[PDB]
Parts: sequence; C-alpha cells; structure tokens
Amino acid sequence: TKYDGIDLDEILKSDRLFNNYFKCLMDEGRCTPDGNELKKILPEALQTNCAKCSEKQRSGAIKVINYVIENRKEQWDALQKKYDPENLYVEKYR
Ligand SMILES: [Cl-]
Ligand SMILES: [Cl-]
Repeated sequence: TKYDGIDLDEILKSDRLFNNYFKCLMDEGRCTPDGNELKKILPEALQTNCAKCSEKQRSGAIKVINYVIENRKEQWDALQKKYDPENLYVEKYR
C-alpha cells in the first residue's frame, strides 16, 4: 500500500508526488527505489496480470494502473504505449 514511505493513494492523488513516478517510468527522471521496482514489473503487470510478481508488487501495480486508467488519462496513454503496446491489460485483465 506504500511506495517509498508514502501511501500509494496519496501519491496517485497528488500531481507533485505522482509525476516523480510518471517521469521515472518514462525515463524522464530519476527513479525512487519503489519507482524502479514498479518499472521492472510493469510490463508483466500489464501483459500477464503480474503472473510472476510478489503479492506486494502485484497489489501496488494494480492499484497504480487502475487509478491511472480512470483518472490520469493522458499519462495512461503514454504508459500503455510504452509498457503494454498490445493493450493486453485493458482487453484481458481490467
Ligand atoms: Cl521502500
Ligand atoms: Cl514503502
């Protein structure tokens, strides 16, 4: 439920907090430790429904992904194009 010591829900609801992670994912800024872990698992999160991830990993990633699809739509388009070009998460797992 937390990334880098902050409640994930507070990160997602704050442009200031979320943009650090967004930029990390888009190779536009340095990653925090959990930002980096998210980056490593995000292709598997979207394309396989985090088949090989841990429970902690899966919970965090699915929370981020679904908040982003619902309420950060421009950032979703960018993340989807890079990490899930075939749109498997929306078509298979959402
Ligand atoms: Cl941590
Ligand atoms: Cl943490």
